[PDB]
Parts: sequence; C-alpha cells; structure tokens
Amino acid sequence: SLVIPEKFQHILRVLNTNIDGRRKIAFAITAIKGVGRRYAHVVLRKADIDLTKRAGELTEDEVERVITIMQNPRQYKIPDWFLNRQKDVKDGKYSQVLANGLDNKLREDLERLKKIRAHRGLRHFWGLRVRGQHTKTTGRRGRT
Amino acid sequence: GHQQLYWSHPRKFGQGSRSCRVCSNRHGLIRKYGLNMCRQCFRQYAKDIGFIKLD
Amino acid sequence: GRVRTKTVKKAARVIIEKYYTRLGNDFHTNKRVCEEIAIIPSKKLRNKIAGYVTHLMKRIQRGPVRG
Amino acid sequence: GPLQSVQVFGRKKTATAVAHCKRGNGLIKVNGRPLEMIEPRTLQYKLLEPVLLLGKERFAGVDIRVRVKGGGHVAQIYAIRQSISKALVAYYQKYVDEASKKEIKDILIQYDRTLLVADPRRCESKKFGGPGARARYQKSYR
Amino acid sequence: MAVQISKKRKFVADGIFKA
Amino acid sequence: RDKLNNLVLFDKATYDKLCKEVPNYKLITPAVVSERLKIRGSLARAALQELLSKGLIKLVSKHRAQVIYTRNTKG
Amino acid sequence: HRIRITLTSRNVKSLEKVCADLIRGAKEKNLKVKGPVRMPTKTLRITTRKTPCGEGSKTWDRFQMRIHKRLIDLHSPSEIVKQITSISIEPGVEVEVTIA
Amino acid sequence: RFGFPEGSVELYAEKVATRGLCAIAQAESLRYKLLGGLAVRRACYGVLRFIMESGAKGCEVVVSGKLRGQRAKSMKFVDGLMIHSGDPVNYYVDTAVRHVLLRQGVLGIKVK
Amino acid sequence: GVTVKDVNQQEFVRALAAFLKKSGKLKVPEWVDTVKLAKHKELAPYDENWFYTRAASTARHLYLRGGAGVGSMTKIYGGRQRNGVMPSHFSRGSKSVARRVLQALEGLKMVEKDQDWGRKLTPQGQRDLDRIAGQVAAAKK
Amino acid sequence: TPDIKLFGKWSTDDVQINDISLQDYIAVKEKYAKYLPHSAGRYAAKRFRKAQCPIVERLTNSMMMHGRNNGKKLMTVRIVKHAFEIIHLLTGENPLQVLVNAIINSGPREDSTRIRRQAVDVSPLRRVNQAIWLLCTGAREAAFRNIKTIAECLADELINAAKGSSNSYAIKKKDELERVAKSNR
RNA sequence: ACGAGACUCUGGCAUGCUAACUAGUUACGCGACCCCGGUCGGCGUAACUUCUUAGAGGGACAAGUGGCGUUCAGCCACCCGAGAUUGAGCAAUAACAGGUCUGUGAUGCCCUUAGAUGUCCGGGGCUGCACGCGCGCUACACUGACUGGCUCAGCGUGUGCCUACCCUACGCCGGCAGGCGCGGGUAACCCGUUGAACCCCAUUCGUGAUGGGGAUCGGGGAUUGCAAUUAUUC
Repeated sequence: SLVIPEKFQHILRVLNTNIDGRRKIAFAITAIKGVGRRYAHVVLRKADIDLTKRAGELTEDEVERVITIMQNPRQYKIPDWFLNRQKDVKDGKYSQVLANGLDNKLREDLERLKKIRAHRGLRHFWGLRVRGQHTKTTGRRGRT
Repeated sequence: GHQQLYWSHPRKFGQGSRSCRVCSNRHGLIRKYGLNMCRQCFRQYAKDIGFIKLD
Repeated sequence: GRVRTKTVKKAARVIIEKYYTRLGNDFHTNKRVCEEIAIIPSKKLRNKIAGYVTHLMKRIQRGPVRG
Repeated sequence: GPLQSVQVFGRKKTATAVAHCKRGNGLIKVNGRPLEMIEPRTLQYKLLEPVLLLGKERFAGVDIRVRVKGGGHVAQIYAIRQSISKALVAYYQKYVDEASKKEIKDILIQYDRTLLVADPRRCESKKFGGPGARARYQKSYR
Repeated sequence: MAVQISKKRKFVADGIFKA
Repeated sequence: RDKLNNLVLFDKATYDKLCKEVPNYKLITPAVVSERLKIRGSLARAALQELLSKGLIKLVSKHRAQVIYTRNTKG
Repeated sequence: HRIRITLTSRNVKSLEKVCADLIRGAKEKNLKVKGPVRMPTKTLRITTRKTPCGEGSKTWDRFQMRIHKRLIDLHSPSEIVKQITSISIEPGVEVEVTIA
Repeated sequence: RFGFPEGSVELYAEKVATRGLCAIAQAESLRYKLLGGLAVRRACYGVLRFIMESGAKGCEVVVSGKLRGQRAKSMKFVDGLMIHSGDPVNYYVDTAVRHVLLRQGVLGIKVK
Repeated sequence: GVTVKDVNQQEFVRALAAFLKKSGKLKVPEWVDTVKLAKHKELAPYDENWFYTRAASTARHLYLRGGAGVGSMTKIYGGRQRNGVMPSHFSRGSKSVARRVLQALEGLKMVEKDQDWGRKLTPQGQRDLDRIAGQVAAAKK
Repeated sequence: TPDIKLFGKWSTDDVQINDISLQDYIAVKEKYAKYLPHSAGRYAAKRFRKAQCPIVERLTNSMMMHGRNNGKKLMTVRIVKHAFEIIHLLTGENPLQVLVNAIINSGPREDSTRIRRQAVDVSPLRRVNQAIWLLCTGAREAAFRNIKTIAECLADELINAAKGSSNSYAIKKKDELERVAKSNR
C-alpha cells in the first residue's frame, strides 16, 4: 500500500527481456522491442487497470490478460490503423509485432528487396539512406 | 505525330507552364496581385504602375 | 546632438537685424511671426529657426550678437 | 435625474481597453469577469493598484464596465491598470469640485506614472539583413 | 463587370496598362 | 558521475523516520524528501496531502513546480 | 434614393477635392448631402531584390502602393447629382456612382 | 490589343508647354542627333546650352559607351545646379534613360 | 445573483463535469479508449473519461462565445505541433472528435442551431449552467 | 492601503539598507515600494535610471536568461514568490531584508582590469549589477540537472549570502574576485 | 554650391475638429437568465464619435530653469509634458577593369544555323557521396517534457486578358490526413470578433540518456499531379 509490500518483483521477463518493474506500468513496457508508450497506454486500457499504483503491487495472474491483448490485439477492441503490419505482403495477417518477431519481420522485408537486387534493397546492403536523404553532408562519423 | 507531340506538356502548373508578359522568361514572376512580371522588369517599370518606395 | 544648420542660423540672423521689433524673449510670440516674415514649406524648419531666434533675443539683452 | 456617464480608454501596447462609468456601487468589471479573477493571477495586485491605494469610497458610486480587445496578456493588464485609473480620475473632473480630482491624481503620480500616461513604445519594424529590427544574420568571413 | 475585377487588381491593371 | 539508486515506496522504519522527523523539519517539499530520504521524486508529491488528510502539515501555497508546507503550529 | 458615390484615389489632393467639391457645391443646391465615409488603406507591398543577378549584397526594395476608398451618403434621384459630376473631371479618382 | 469598344478612344497631341524641360522630350533630341551621327562633344553642348536657353536650374547629361577605342568611356556634362537626394528628387529632377544603337555598341543617354 | 463568469473559470469545468458524472445519459460514440484528440498530440488524454471533461468545457465555450461551429471547435483545442527537428507550427484539434461532442449535447437539451449555421447553448442551457456555478462559488467564503 | 504597502504579505519596514556604500543604490521603501517585482520598466532609457529600480524587480529581470527563459517574467515573478515563501520558514527572517543581506554580502569590493591586469575598486552600482547576476547563476549552476527546484536553489543563494557562510557560488566569487585583485594590485 | 540636415512616409496624440448600418459605443424598448437587483458578440432603433477608421491643422524648438564651457557653439541633469536621440527610405564629386550578355524584341563583334549549340517530345540528371567548409533549424531537459484546462494578438492575403489553379465558414460520412453539399466574399461587409503561440492554471514523470532526444527505417492510409520509385507533402 504505502510501504514496499511483499511479492515485490525487481526483475521480470515479460516476453524474454530483463525489465525494470519500478516504472509506470504503461511506461514499463517501453523496454520490450516493438512496444513503447502509445501501444502500452492502450493494452493496459482494454483491461480494467488503474496505472497510478506502480508495478511493485501488480499480480502474476495480471499478465495472463496482458499478453493475449499484446499477441492478439485484433480480437480485444484494438483498431487497424493502430497496428504496424497492415495489408501485409507475406501472410495478409493484421497484428502488432513483438520483440522476437520485430528483429525477423524487418529482416524478411530486406530479402524482399535483397533477393530481387532492388535499388531500395542495395542501399540497405551498403549503408546509405533509402527514403530520399542527401549523403553529400551526412554520414561523417557514421561511415568509417 | 509532330503536331500532337508539339504541345504535349500539361501546361496548367509549374513556372515553365506560366510565362512572363514582358520578356517570356520562366523565373521570378510576381504572382502577387497578378502582376505576373519578371522581377527585373517590375523594378524598372513599377514607377509608372504606381509602386513607389515612400518608406 | 542638436547643432543648428546654416538654413536655421543665417535664416534667424536675417530676421533679427530686419525685425528687432516683431520678435521677443518668449518662443510662442515669435514662432507665429515666422508665418508672416518667412515663406517656409516645413513645420520642422520653422521651430528650428524661431527657437534659435529667442536664444539670440536673450543675447541682445546681455550684450551684442556677432552677425 | 441628471446622468454621470464617462467613457475613458487606456493603452500599454496595442491593447485598446475602454471603461464606461455611471452612478452605481463598489464594482469594477472587465469583459464580464471582475478585477478579482482576471488570470494570470501571478499579476493579481496590478489591478488592485488603482483600488488598494484609494479604497472603495473612491469607488462608492462608480460602476465600471470595461471593454477590452487587441494587445496581449500583460499588455491588456497594464492597459486596464491605467484605463480604470483614468476612468476614475476623469469622472472626478465634471461631477465634483476640481480639487477632488487633483488630490487623487497625485496618489497615482507619486506611485507610478504608467497608471495615467501611456507608454509611446511600439514593436519596431523588422529590417532586411537580419531576424529582427536591431539584429543582423551571422555573416561568413575567412 | 461579369468577371468583376477587384479594386486591388484595378490600380494594378490601371498601372500596367499605362506602363 | 555518481549515480544514485532510490526506492519506489516506503520501508517500515523510513515512514517512522518520515512521519515523526519530517514534521521536525520546516521545509516539507518533495525535492527535500527525495534528496534526504532518497525516493523516486514523484512519490513525495503524493505523500504530503495524505498528511494534510491526516492533519499534521499546513498547505501555504501549492504549485505545479514546488508545493511548500511547514511543521505543526504553536497554539 | 440612397446614392453611394464610391471615391477611390491613389492621390490625397484629388480624394479631398472630388469628395469636398461634390458637397461644397452641393450645399448651394440645398439637397440633404452627407460627409464622405472613410475606408482603411491597403498597402500593396511587393518587396523585390534591387539586383537583377544574385551577386553583391541583399539590398531589398519596399514598393508601397497605398489605395484608399470613400463613399458619400445621399437622399437624391440620379439626374440631380449627374448635373454636378461630369463638370470639372480630373484624372485621379474613379467615381463609380451607385443608384441603389 | 487591350479589348476596347469603338467610339470611346480618341487620341490628341499638342506641343509641350516650354518643351525643353521634359527629359524624355529632350532625350529624343540626343537620340536622333547621335543616330544622325554628330560627335558627342557637340550634339550635347548644344542641348546643354538649350536648357540654359530654356532657363534650367541645372543639368546632368551622362553619355556612356564605346567613345573612341574599345575600353568604355563616359562623358559627364554638368553646370548650373542639380539636387540629388531627399523627396524633392521626385518633383524637380526628371529621369530619362535611352539606348541608341550605333554600329559599334549602345550608348546610355541620361538627360537629367 | 450571478452568471457563471463571476466564478473561477478553471474549477467551473469540474462543476459541469460534476453534472456529467451525475448524468450518465449522454449516448457517447464508439471510439473513446485508444483515440488521439488532435494531429499535434502524441499520447491519449490522461483522464479515464476525458469526453466528460471536454463536454464540461465545450458548453462553457458556447455561453462565453455563441455560434461555435465544428471548424471553430477544431481551432479552440490546438497547441504546438512539435515536429521533432523542424520548427513547430499551430495545429487545429480534430474535425470529428469535437463534432461528436456537438452531436452529443443535442440529445441532452443544452445546444441549439439558428441561421448562419453552428451550435449555440440554448436558453434552457444557460439556466442549466448558472446554478452549478453557485454550487462551486459557495465554498470560497 | 496607504499606511504601509506590504509586498503581498512581506514587510516594507524592518528593511535596513545596512551598507552605507550601497545606501542610495538599493530602492525598497515607501516611494519605490511595490506589491510585486513586475513594473512597466523604463530603467534602460538613460544611464543612472537603473539604480532607482527596486532590487526585487532587478532580481526577477536577472533570472529570465539563457535564451529558452528570456521573455518569461510571468514565470520568474512567480519564482520570487516561491523564493520568498521559503525564507521566513527556514531562516525565520524578513526575505526582503535577506535579499538586501544577499546583495550586501555578495557584491565584490574590487575587480582587476587591463590598462598582467591591474586591480581598481568597483562602483557601488557595479556591485548591485554584479551581486544580483552572481547568485542567480549560483541558483542556475545548482538548479540545472538537479532534483532541487528553482526557489530552494534561489533561497540557498539568498540565505547563504545573507549569513556570510561560504556555502554559495556567489560568496566564493566575491572571495576570489577580491583574491585575483589582491595579487595584481 | 551639392551630399548631410531640411524633405516625404511612418511610430507615438488630440474626451477639440471632420465624418460614417462594411467601425462601433452608450441609452432605452424587448427577450435569455438571475434573487429588490445583475450577467448575454441576441433583436430594433433614439442620440453621440470616447474606443475604431483617415481627413485637417495643431504640438517639441534644446523652449522653461540649475550648472558646465573664452560664457560663443553646444553638452549635461531636471522641470512640466502622449512623445525631449522611434525608425526607415531618398542619397555628392570621383571611380572600380566588382557582378548579370542565363531577365529583357538592351546589344556590338564572334561561335552555331538540318551532322542544330535553334526547337519540339519522352527518359534521366539537377538530390548523386570515402570527404573539407559555410548559413540555419531542433536539441542536450526538473525554468522541462507530457495531459487536460484557461485566455489576448498585429501585419496581411483571397475568384486572375493569356488563366484553368481562390479564400473558406457552416452541415453530413471517418480515429487520422482527408472525401462529399448548400452559401458568402472582387472583401472595414465573407472566412474572422483572426478564441495565434509562449508563459499563465492544474495534473502527472524523477537525476537514469528517462516520459530527455526525434534521426534512421517498415507496413498501411489520402491528397496534389498527366504521372512521385531516387519515400512530394500530411
């Protein structure tokens, strides 16, 4: 309540990363690669979670409802514009991609171009900027 | 073949689409108050238009 | 930085030698005389002259004037 | 009976703040909400300057509907800091003996001349060759 | 006028016509 | 340089070193507490109105930036 | 019968004249003539670089073309004013007479 | 050219009252005396004298181009009195700027 | 006797929010939980029921200035569009989220339209707004 | 009230300009006494119009600095509130007396200048301009990247300068500005 | 004598003038609502021109005074005063081998003139990138960032000979940028009473590169366009 209670978890692994449980519970999900603040305001909105009291007082049965809305956002009252993969080239599946997948789904979007040897693809292979930056002035300590 | 391929630019936007009324040059047209004047000619002949540096 | 010019000083000296009568010590008395004894297309040039006149009208009462 | 109407303005900057007077009670109001709750409340005492130094017997029978437009936030405060002061002072010219107006003017000359006389200051015209009026761009030597 | 040229445009049109 | 590690909520003894000894201080401010008792500064803003709802300390002038309280009265 | 004589001038000496001379003379004919209504200035600001090329320093022009508008209120049929107007016409002012 | 009706437009002409004062009415005088082909040292001092004949306050006649040789020359012919600055540059002095096309180059005629 | 304007304007929305927690009759639209309130804003509003706070604000933007259309209610709730590295400019609110308050306060008889378009807080509404001001303007004595 | 014009709640009297060197050049009392720092200004038109300005306004002017906080007197009139709120609740003294104490025991008595640079005495108005600028940078050097707010850092400059403690930035400058000058006089 | 100043235009003002349903303001009449009396940019006019607009003169000249200084020019500190150094244009003689022949149907003389260096039409380039300079924006936070809330601006522009492309209220569909109707406005009339931002108000975050920081990049979603990949812009 006011004092540091029992069952205090200093370190969790909510989807395979050492997470600090002292942060605001919406802002505690920033550590996981693929969810920052915006997706983490809304995952802990869909469930009846007051987020003023910190993650020194939260349950290990609380995270049963959490990850189902994180892994399957679509079924649990989360819109389409609010997802990161929309009208997907690969599967045609709508989802918000998590830490294990985010390192994969971009990497598969490279061999989408790398295999076909695309102008957009070759600039990733070399270490240039691809979305129409100017390289005459930029990349001083970035490139060798 | 030549005649259709003689005026084949969509001539309704761009500084090249419009032209000067004095000089027919495609840079520095005063498109405020529809002067539509190459700024070099505006400077010379604004005295007899009414534009005068009172301040 | 208010030093009188030659169209103010000389213009004042031409008045005082001709018109010692019409002028006096006070500015507002001989501000309005400059409407009659000078044809000036400038409100600013008038006050510059008529102001310096009074400064010389205080110098015919303490000694002579140069010009 | 005979009327005692007075319309007086006050200026700090581009704020044009006019007060309207009559006979009435101890109430001073500025676009509806009176002097007490005109935010910002950091500058609370600035509109109490033509009241606390004088009192509610100077405003015994003066009802001041102030209309304000133009200017800023502090520029509007210092407009009505001044306007309601001159609205009071101009009211004592024509509806009492002259020495009533003279005594209460000297309370607001000795305090701060801003309360009656407006500042001539305006935003200076920006010049070409810099980002402000009296400022130039960083020119490249070497 | 049917096109109804403006009074900003008038003295500009008056201006260029002369010039 | 010297990184400091603070705590989220109270220890049992630290509230007995707060609730007894912070009313023996004069500046009861959330910047005083998180330098002295060394907690996450957000906490000390919330703890002081519970003590007003308890009825120890005096709200002089609350602000967004700084909230200023003082210890018990004389009478 | 509100005649609304629009007086827009580039010059002040003619805007003063055309407005005044259609009242100063229209006092002798004894018709209920009003004073000239004012409209604010429109300073047509075209700020051009003095240089034809892009070299030298950046000395800018500030070409100021102020334009003003007046109109005079009346209780008059059309022909009464027309007798006064076209006599002594000067180049400055654009006299657009409104009937309604 | 400008899309006007018929009956409205009617074009008259006079002599300019003391026609020696208007600058572009005496830039024409130095245009068709140098295009006629008299030396600049005579066709100017006649027209400079012509305004001291016409009782002018002063002159500033600047004739600038390829006067003998390939390097540019500019002869300035000034006497009387000429003001340059202030607001009275508007309603006293008169601007004329004209280009004569000789076989060698173009000489700028500044009748002021 | 008073209007709303003789009271502190800040805590006055907490008076009309104290009418909308009383109410629960508002027929709110179907997008509240995850939505963004304007194109400049970066988060969701920090309130659980922010729709009850702006409905408590929009009505006291109608009595202060009458004839508030939807494109004026885009304007009233605008801040800095902090564009990271580029200079920040002015943003409007959002065309629909403020509309869905002006379409919401038509059922609960508070707003009304006239000629020249736009909402206006109805003569019934001024009577509904003055006496929650007295509820708040009592406790400061 | 025309009896005595209290600075919001703060004492106009029981304020002693104790330094007879700076006797004329700190305005606090009876004519220049105001409810707030914030005035119309016009202390930057002529040379010696600056000394007539109240020190509570001069302190407010000397905080709104470092570009981001220039043109924010609305913000730092409020700092001088919260700064004054602290001082009678820590020291237990008149904060406007503590401000006069903060300027008297901060303003450096001499300064070295180049004609190895040569030491000469300062103007008293120099010490007003210096001390008001000195402790504000001490309330900035303290408050930057720090847990403590402005007004406590502001108070820890005014109170430490009121006492002669050597606990502040401004006191170690007055110590060393007079020490630099002590060597090359 | 020219340049400087004077000059013209502006900044500040005059409860004196001049005027006005495109600017208002007060009054009453009436309604919204208040507990005898107010608040409302909602209706109409009855007066006036304070605010607002721009006409006209007027006003400040180192004039009053205390010193300064050969007591000459003038400077200074006051004094009462909306203003006691508000600004900007305009700009002398004499020139420079300063810059544009790619602004000109300003142009000499040359180089091209069907193998075009003319011209027209596609596609690309103009952005390319180990790098070294310059001008700037946004930042390194606790005076901040964030989320609600509160509240005031001033320059201004806007339906086009060629010419098509305007400003946008208000109402419907949609979280978004945006898509669709009825009107105004060639404009002190319509957008607009420009509910501008900052700070102010209250929440929240806590000395950690964090909620500082917003670069780089992926997938969508529309607009502009005849078309945008070498992401237009959102």
